[PDB]
Amino acid sequence: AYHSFLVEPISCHAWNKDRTQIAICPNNHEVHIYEKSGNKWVQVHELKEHNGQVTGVDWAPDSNRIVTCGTDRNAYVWTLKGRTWKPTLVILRINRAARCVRWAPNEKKFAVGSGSRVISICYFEQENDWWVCKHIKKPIRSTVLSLDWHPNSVLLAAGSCDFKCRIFSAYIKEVEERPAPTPWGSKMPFGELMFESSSSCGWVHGVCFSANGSRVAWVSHDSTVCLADADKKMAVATLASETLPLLAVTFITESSLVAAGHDCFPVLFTYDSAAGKLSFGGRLDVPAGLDSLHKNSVSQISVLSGGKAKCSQFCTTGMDGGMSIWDVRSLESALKDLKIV
Amino acid sequence: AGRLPACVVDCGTGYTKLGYAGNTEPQFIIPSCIAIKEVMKGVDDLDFFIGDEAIEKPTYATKWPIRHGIVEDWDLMERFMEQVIFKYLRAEPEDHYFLLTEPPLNTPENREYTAEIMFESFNVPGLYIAVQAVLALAASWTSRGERTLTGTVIDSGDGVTHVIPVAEGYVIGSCIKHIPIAGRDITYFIQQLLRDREVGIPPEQSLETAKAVKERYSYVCPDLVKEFNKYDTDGSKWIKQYTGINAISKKEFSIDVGYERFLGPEIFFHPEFANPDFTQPISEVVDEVIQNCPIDVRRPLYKNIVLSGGSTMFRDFGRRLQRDLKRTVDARLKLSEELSKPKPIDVQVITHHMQRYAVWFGGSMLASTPEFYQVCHTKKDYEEIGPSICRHNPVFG
Amino acid sequence: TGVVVDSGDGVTHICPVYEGFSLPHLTRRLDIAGRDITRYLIKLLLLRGYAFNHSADFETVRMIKEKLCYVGYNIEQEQKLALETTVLVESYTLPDGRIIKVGGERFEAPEALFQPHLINVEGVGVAELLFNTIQAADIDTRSEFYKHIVLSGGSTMYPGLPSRLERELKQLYLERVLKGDVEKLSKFKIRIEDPPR
Amino acid sequence: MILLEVNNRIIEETLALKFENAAAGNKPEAVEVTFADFDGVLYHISNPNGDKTKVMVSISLKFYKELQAHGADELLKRVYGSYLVNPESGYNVSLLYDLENLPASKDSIVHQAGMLKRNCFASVFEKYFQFQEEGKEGENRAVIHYRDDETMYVESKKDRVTVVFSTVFKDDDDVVIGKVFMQEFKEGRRASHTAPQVLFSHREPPLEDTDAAVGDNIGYITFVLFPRHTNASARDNTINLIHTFRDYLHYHIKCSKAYIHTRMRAKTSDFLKVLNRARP
Amino acid sequence: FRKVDVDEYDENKFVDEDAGPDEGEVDSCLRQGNMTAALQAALKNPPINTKSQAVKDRAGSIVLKVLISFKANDIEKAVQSLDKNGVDLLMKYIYKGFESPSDNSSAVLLQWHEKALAAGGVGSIVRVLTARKTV
Amino acid sequence: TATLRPYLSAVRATLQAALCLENFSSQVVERHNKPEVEVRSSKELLLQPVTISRNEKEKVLIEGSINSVRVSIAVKQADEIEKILCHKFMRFMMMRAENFFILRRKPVEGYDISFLITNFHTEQMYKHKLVDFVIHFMEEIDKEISEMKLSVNARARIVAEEFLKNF
Amino acid sequence: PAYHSSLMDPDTKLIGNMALLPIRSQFKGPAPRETKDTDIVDEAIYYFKANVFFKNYEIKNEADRTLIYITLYISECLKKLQKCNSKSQGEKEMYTLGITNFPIPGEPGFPLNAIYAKPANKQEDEVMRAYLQQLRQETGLRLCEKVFDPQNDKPSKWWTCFVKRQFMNKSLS
Ligand SMILES: Nc1ncnc2c1ncn2[C@@H]1O[C@H](COP(=O)(O)OP(=O)(O)OP(=O)(O)O)[C@@H](O)[C@H]1O
Ligand SMILES: Nc1ncnc2c1ncn2[C@@H]1O[C@H](COP(=O)(O)OP(=O)(O)OP(=O)(O)O)[C@@H](O)[C@H]1O
Ligand SMILES: [Mg+2]
Repeated sequence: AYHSFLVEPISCHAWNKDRTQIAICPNNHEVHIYEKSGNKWVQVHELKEHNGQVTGVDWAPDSNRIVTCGTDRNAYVWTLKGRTWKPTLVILRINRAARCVRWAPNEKKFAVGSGSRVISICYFEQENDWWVCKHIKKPIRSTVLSLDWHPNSVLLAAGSCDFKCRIFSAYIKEVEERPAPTPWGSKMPFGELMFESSSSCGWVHGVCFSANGSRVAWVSHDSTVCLADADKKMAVATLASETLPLLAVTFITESSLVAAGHDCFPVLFTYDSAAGKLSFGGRLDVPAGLDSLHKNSVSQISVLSGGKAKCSQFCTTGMDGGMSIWDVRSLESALKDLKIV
Repeated sequence: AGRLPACVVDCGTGYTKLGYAGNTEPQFIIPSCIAIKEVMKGVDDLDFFIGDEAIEKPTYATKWPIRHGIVEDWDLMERFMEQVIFKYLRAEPEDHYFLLTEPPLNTPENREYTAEIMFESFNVPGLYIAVQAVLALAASWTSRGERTLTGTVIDSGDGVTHVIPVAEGYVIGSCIKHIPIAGRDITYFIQQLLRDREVGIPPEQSLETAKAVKERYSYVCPDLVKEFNKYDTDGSKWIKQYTGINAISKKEFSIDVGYERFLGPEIFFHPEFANPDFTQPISEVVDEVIQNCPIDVRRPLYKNIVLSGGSTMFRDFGRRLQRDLKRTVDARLKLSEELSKPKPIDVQVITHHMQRYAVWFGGSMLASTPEFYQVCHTKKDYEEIGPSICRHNPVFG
Repeated sequence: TGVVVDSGDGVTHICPVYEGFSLPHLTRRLDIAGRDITRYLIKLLLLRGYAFNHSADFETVRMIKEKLCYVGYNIEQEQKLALETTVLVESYTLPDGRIIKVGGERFEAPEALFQPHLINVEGVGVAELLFNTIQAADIDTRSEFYKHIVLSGGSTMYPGLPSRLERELKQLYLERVLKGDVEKLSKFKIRIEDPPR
Repeated sequence: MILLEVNNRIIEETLALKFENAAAGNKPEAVEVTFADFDGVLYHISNPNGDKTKVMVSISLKFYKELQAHGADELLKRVYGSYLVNPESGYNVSLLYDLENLPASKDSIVHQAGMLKRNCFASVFEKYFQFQEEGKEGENRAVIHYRDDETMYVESKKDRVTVVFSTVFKDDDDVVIGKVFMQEFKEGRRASHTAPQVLFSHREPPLEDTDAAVGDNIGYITFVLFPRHTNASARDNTINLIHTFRDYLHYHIKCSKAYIHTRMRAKTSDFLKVLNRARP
Repeated sequence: FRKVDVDEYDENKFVDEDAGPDEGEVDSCLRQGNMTAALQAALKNPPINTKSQAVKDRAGSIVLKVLISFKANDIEKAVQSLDKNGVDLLMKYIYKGFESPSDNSSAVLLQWHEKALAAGGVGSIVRVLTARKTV
Repeated sequence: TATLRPYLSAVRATLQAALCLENFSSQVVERHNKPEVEVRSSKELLLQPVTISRNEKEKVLIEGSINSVRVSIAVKQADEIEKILCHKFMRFMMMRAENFFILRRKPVEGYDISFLITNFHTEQMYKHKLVDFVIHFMEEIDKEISEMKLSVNARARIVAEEFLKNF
Repeated sequence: PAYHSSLMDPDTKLIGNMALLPIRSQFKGPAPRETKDTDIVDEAIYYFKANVFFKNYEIKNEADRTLIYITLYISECLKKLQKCNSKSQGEKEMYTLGITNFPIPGEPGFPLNAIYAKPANKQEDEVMRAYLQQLRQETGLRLCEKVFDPQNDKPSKWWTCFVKRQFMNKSLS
């Protein structure tokens, strides 16, 4: 199912808790929130505050708060007051463009990656009534492209232009407390480096933690997909694609990943826990001048419903200005030779 | 300035004026047209004619590359230049600097296309693309004692009339204004008046007759009714005769020339007579433009309104404009002392003899001076710095 | 207690403040601000083929400047981009519908702040002036000033201005303080403010 | 227009207008005109001492003395007779027309005034065509520096006159385009065996010990004229062609670069339609 | 003072984490018709980590030598006998070949490129572009 | 030919891989955004330069980066006339680079013409269609350089006969 | 610009919002007696050839409306006068034309209804109607003299030429 919001790219998107509204950045300094009416899409909101292209959007489910970061170095936290969203400026203390942002599952803090080669961890202080942040710097040598939280709201996975996928501890003790031991490690002080991939090629365009967070996956520019699980000594599985680089990825079960990127179509990857091997059972978009629904590169993918443990629907927004909803079961009916898990 | 004088070319909508610098008049004034045949093999590109030799040509199609002063067809403009140089001027392009003119508001890209043609094709040692308004002001130094490149230029040729404010050699682009009435409209208006009264005028010679009437008998009168009355009274001293030959039968056809004598140019001051979409009297448009310009330069402008172009040659044209513009100004300064003592405004419309070819003349004069070879972009600079250098042409004089 | 680089429309000022008040002494002033750049843009845009009158189009060029001008980081680099590629070209629509194109002049105009002679002004450039303003100040307070330089004013919003100053101050330091010890440059802590508001 | 014209239009038209008005008994207008021609030629048409009933046409050739050593004076006298008068200061040949004493048919004198330049050159060609027609062999070759850095060499033999041009291509690419044309002249006689034979030589001068200039931008064309070309019947036409050859060659090289452009304009335009087609 | 590139000393710059086949074996198979074995032999132990531009080319020549000895119709077979990681290393070698045109070599490498491309896919090329440690 | 199609296919595939770009704000300059392949101030953001060569003359140099690709072509010039005809044609287009938006005002040293495709181009133009253009361009310039050469020759012949037949 | 009437006095009566101006005539009508040697019909005819070319006209006095009316009427006369042979025939032609009942302000057919007020009551109507017919009579009469050259049977081509032109692009037909 495809819908074109515009012909210019959709830099990034985020859906509210019920998946009733979606917030996208139409290659602007703005964020447009759309809502469905019958089988049509009606623009219900415009968030105009950033002074540069919005690069990341995230929607805290329960507190119903929207966080955005832009090339103007800023980050805004939007709260709904009646029928209008009001922005609250958050100082990331960075001197380059902000590239991505994500709310921690507990919604008490968010992380922003930037061109300053650092990750800004933000949380609110109900004393001085404002947002402050702490930086995760070492050993990030380049721009942070993507982020993804671990179900415990402490561990954080980051992909960067220095070709590395990393997991750090974003442990703030003034909003949460002592993370329970994880297979990634027992000591999690703030900023602690828990894991770092070994590859020395390809920018890590996207990273993702599985439902239980014991495995993390990332897609690099050298057309490879990777997975590392803490239950096997952080052993990493690697799969070289035969096509163009992937730009976004997510788990749809504990052993299944769905990615997309420059080919313009989503693909399926499964992980063999036993052999510790990754496989390609891909191409979920089976049939301008292309045969895929998206006409340009897919740059973001998100689980719509069913979580990352048993995903039933996922979304893909891309550089064609399109948004595509995919039904995991419909894809399994259409492709009888398809796996999953 | 060396042995050979520079070549000077003013390509207009209707007529191209060409010749050598230093001369007071163009050596050739020819219709801006090129007649051609219609995959080109051999040398079919060379099979063409321009000027008068191209207006009728039985087996050739007449094309007009310049619309409203702008070059619409570079392929054709380039060929036109092939004959301007080797057939008429008989100049070895590699030996003469060239001064070409350009319409007001010509884009920087067009100057480059023009320079590409002159350096890549003809190999000219130097080039200068002049802004017509400037040359016109220079031509006026001829008179009507203190030279200056600040003034209002009213260029009326064959395409559209322009009111161009110039401050110290630089056109004030944001204030230029047009008027949908020019030479071709006056001719066309006279043609109608003639179709409505004189029989015998050869259909396929309707415009030709009108044009001759426009150039040999027209003039601008001071007041309509009084002019109309004079004719209806002393008809013998105002109605004129004209006789022509029928292109066929070769039989002599004669007509009477009347009201059109003054009604034709009259449309400059009362556009509505022949145009349904335009009504501003030229005098007002002049007012309006000078009013939009920097307060402190407004007086300098009003004091130096210069004329240029074939369609400004009508007798008393400058007289009528000055008077009318003075009324509007004077009346406007009246509501002030009334509403409230503004110093009076000195409006002066300059007419001189070189007017018809004001632009070419000013060009011929400036290209005769030593400073001209200093402001031209040389071929060497053209190759080493690039076509970009031709985007700007130092004002001088 | 830091130094403020405030450049508005009329003039540019470099004001060192210590633990509470400005020290009239040491404070400096550069006769090159917002307006000077605007007028300089006009000159650059005429050399490109656009008929801009200084008095009638000032407000127009100022908006062109504000929307399109920026501070180059490494001029030699910015220059190559303008002459070898067209990535710098931007189209701007004028009050009369005509559309002009602006490229190298987008960074050339503001380069005047750093190279005054470009607009025929005798001086050293807001950057070098910021260096000399602190290298004269107390030797104890210096390190603190160098790390509390805040940009203020309308004409200090040029994209990349902060990064330019920082590269300039660093360049001066390496020559006028470290004599050329590349290995000591790393100890030169320079933090230029530039806040949203 | 493939062949360049021999006559000068400014001279003919300037005179035509003046004769027309004189014939109608009108008050003569003052005329003052400076203009040029190929090969660094300079002209002047004026009223001597401001006498509007008199129109003088003067031509200046930096290499006139050279043509003068080969009969120019004698030839010009034969052609213009009493129209010929003492050369105006700054020029080599002056023609004078009395608006108050013109022939019934003005077309002939006007035509001739038009060919002033051609008539100045004609001389060195008639001389050597005669040398051959008689048999006078061994006569010194004529050397005409028709341009600051170009030269023509005429030489007569038992049965053929040879004109050689030392021409220059300022543009390095014009030399290349130049070779293409010279290559075709070299093979011209394949389409007409009687026609003159043309030879070419780049950078190096034909063997025919002089201050012969050598360079990457200098070529040597050679026309070999036969009796059927130099005899009294074809003599004049042969001259009308040969003395314009050099300018004829550079004219076509330049008209070629102009045609290339129409092509480049067309392809470029195409490409641009394709790219815009690539837009969503 | 602007002639100095201070950025070259910026402590945020980037630094990458800083051999060869066996002739006797490769020549062995070559002068034996065992082409497919010659290929694998040459594709072994690429100087991916040695600094010496010399040892790198030493290896590229040996590989190129094998690709030349090959007969047009014997490519697909020896291309399909390599594991995806091999086709990758091959593709890197084919491109290094393109940098030293000589005779019809540049034309035969084009045939290989076609074979390696069908086997390894466009991603084998992507991996040539993204490699920081290369042949 | 026999070697043309192989060459262009190899060039097309390499362009497919290189034209995978995304918007990238500057790491070095505050609020700037420049084509990394041109400025080259961040080593990690530049890919490996590669060459596809048909022979000793014709070749293509593809320089990718995270947000831009520079493509240089060494056009075939059989002889002097083709060499100058090419040079004039390449200059003719470079002078108009603004209308091409994806053309470079100057060639990379060693090549006859160069393109500079940025993420902005691949955003407003189907990248597969851009991959198509570069190949369409390569094919059509060789053709044009062929017609011009024939046009120049065809006209030289008429101009020579025209003149010689009049004696 | 166009020419306006200068016959408007502070003591001039009105019919509708037209000026009930004096006219030198042997025709009957509500028209005041004339003192001066020039009436509203003289102006209309004097200014006609000039005014006819204008497309826009500003109303300054109720006098201009009477001027306008006569001007538009001349155009009707000329249409008729054009096709007849002899000053005499034309005089009869003009009695008939002036006797035809043209559309008055307020009725459809009358152009410029947005500029002319309609008679307020039935009396005005009768007067206005009588006045306008008066003018048509005394206008087509004089006009008849101007149009025919002392060489009768010759509608001067210096008048026939304005037949296709319409003052203010309006017509009483
Ligand atoms: N004596 C004259 N009186 C009135 N009009 C004249 C006279 N002589 C020539 N014209 C008219 O002048 C017009 C041509 O003038 P001109 O050559 O200045 O225009 P142009 O330069 O070709 O056009 P443009 O300036 O719009 O590019 C023609 O309509 C011609 O009939
Ligand atoms: N976005 C921008 N980029 C560059 N310059 C800008 C921008 N916006 C405004 N300016 C310029 O800043 C100047 C106005 O700034 P501001 O209002 O702070 O100065 P001011 O306080 O009024 O004058 P002063 O500082 O000299 O007392 C003008 O030159 C204006 O063009
Ligand atoms: Mg003109």
